[PDB]
Amino acid sequence: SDAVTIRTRKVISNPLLARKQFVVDVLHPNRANVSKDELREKLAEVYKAEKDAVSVFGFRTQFGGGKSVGFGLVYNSVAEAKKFEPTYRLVRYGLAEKVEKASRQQRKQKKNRDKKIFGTGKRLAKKVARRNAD
Amino acid sequence: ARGPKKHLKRLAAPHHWLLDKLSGCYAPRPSAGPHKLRESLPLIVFLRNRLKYALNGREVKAILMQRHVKVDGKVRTDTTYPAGFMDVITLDATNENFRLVYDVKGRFAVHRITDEEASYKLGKVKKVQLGKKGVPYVVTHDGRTIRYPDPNIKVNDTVKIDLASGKITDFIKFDAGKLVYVTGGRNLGRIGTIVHKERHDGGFDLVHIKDSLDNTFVTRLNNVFVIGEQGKPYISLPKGKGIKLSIAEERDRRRAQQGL
Amino acid sequence: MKLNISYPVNGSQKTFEIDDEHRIRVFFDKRIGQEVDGEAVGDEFKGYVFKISGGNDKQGFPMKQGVLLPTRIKLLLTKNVSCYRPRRDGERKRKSVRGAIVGPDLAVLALVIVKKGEQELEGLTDTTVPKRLGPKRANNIRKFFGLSKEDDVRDFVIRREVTKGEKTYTKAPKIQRLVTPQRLQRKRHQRALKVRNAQAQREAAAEYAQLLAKRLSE
RNA sequence: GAAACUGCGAAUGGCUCAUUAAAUCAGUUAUCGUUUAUUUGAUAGUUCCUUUACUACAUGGUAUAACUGUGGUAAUUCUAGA
RNA sequence: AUUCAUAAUAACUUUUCGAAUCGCAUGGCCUUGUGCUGGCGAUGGUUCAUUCAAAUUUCUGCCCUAUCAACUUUCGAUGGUAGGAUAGUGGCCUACCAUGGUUUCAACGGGUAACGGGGAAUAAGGGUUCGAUUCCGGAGAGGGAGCCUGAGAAACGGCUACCA
Repeated sequence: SDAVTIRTRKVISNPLLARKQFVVDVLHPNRANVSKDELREKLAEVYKAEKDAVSVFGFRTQFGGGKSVGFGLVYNSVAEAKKFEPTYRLVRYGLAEKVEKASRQQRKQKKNRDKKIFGTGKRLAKKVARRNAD
Repeated sequence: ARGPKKHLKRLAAPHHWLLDKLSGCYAPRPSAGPHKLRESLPLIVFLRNRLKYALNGREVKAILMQRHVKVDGKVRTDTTYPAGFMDVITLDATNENFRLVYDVKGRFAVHRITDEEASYKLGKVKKVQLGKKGVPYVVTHDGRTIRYPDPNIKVNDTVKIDLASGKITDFIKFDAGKLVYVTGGRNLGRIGTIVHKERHDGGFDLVHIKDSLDNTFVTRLNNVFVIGEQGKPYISLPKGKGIKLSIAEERDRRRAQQGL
Repeated sequence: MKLNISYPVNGSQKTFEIDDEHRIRVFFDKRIGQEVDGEAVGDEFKGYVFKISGGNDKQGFPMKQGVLLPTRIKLLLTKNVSCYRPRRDGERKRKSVRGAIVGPDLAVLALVIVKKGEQELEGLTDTTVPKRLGPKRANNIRKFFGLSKEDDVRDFVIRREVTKGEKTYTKAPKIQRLVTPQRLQRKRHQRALKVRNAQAQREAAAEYAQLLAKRLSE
């Protein structure tokens, strides 16, 4: 790793969306990669992030090598960043817990399972259980 | 078809929303509100396709849920409510006021006005009629009616209505000398005069509108939209002026502007 | 068959297994909406009077009042109707049903008791089974507890006690249409707005008339 | 917050091109013939009483679901009964 | 360019409403009632108008086939009155009255393994051919028929009955 040059094109500040945004030009000239968490840290130290409420996602690698291009945002207010930004990139960043759920097909199966069943449902279940007994 | 086409097709959407063949499936389906969507210009399209503030609809929806806007006196929480011509957009946490009006290309230009001048707009009267209750009202070009006018007001003229309770103020008639902006078609965007109107009744007269460089063009009556007196625009005017650049002059402007 | 006997003094209902030929007989030739004593059906029933309430046929199809001709029939039924459960708006469907008359073609008939005889029914008439709740509206409670128009029902509420597992607490209905200064203030705003808009348009018309008189002057 | 009652929706869309020879379809039209959930620019001093012994207006009334408990049949987004 | 708008007039109305609707809350003055006053936003409320839907028409325009030259009206075919009747125009339907419509500019009838356009390709050009299927739009859920809520539903993963 000779050096990183992580430059801002189009430095625009939005109080509405509560950030400073730009285009992240990572000259990572021969290093190995782009390494997005180290890049979180650098953009934090250059403007201010305290990395958690940065948002950089799209450092795609140029041909001939050594350059990556993407976008960067630096929100304020870590809880604002939480509210605004999406659980999936949040758990990518690791500051979240991504949940365990069955598949869309499993959930639509459950919907069909449900779709026979009017009313509270215990009233359905209890009487059919008495019946299944006898 | 038992109903409304509840969506919109990409390569059906407005070519003047400045959008791509790429980028997904669909367009916003503007739900209910005043302007006509082909003549409207809604918020995500300004925010994201003319002025570029945010990426996802999720971004723009929580933006509008905190309501960073006023537009002619009220927010709106439809992502693509139909706002439009001569509306007065204001964006508060950023403190930008833009006025809406066509480009020399027919595109609603990015034309900043001041928070003074964020209190009045043109209303191009569609009919000043004798309502019920003896309420004489008059309907205009932004989806409205209003009572107790200056009853000298009459059809095809334009007036200076304020924002939110309205309350008609001074107006601009339609005769030889009214300073013109044009609002539909090829002469769309243009600016000129009323050197004559050919009243072709039954609907849809015509008007010769002459731009400031003495080039003339016949426009539709309801394409015509006077905006003051000659040398007296009631509002501020765009970059381009709707003076109808040829691509020749555009290319000359490119090879002149770019450099030093 | 299977008789489902309902005693509304207790809100009680019970199953019984009617096994005697000559006693299931005497029910023959009767209708829905019809009352008979279960007298020769049982010395225990001797005196008890039931108005026939309904029944589901040997295949489950029900009976229904004015559905005579003692065998099945297919009929188009609707909302606010028995033995057909509509499922969408304007739903109006044909389905089957059994006849309104007595026959051996139910597994199950239900009767509701009318008058009580000399003996007692071990499981059914004995119990005392509740309305698990009481009402909710201010008026309903005023009437449910015998109060005046101004008796301030708020404390009269018989409130559901609940232990969490041990932690005990109380809750209760949301008495709707109970008078509040909020209701007052909003009706007051209504009256305000009424007269105020009247007077605003009155003055605007006055201005317009003044302008007209001016124009006439000119 | 299981769930109901109801608001609403389910009238989406997606694939075919049977018929069909001015029908569907396209437009430049144009309704001073015409319905319009939905959204909002507007958008609501009159209510009842032959005008003194007047009507809950602190707002008046029951009727039931989901709910408890009693059902079926070889069998069902079936269905009796308090 | 309306007998348009416009509304009143005097009557009539199984009388329609005009909210027996919601939450945060809690200010003010004393005549100390719990007085009256009182904000923000939740849902309904009549009409227009708009937006989102909706209908027909002026007007136009589709291969070949004449081995289809005569078409059209029995029972609406053309039209009028009057009625009924639609979201309204109207034989949409009904009684009474009249004989009607087009066209050698190709009607009517038949076929179409017939949705067309924008497109595919050639390619000076000129011109031609195919276009079910993702843009414009449409008709459709076996074949009929009949059937509610809605503003729009003959819907069909919403319905009655028959046929297979």
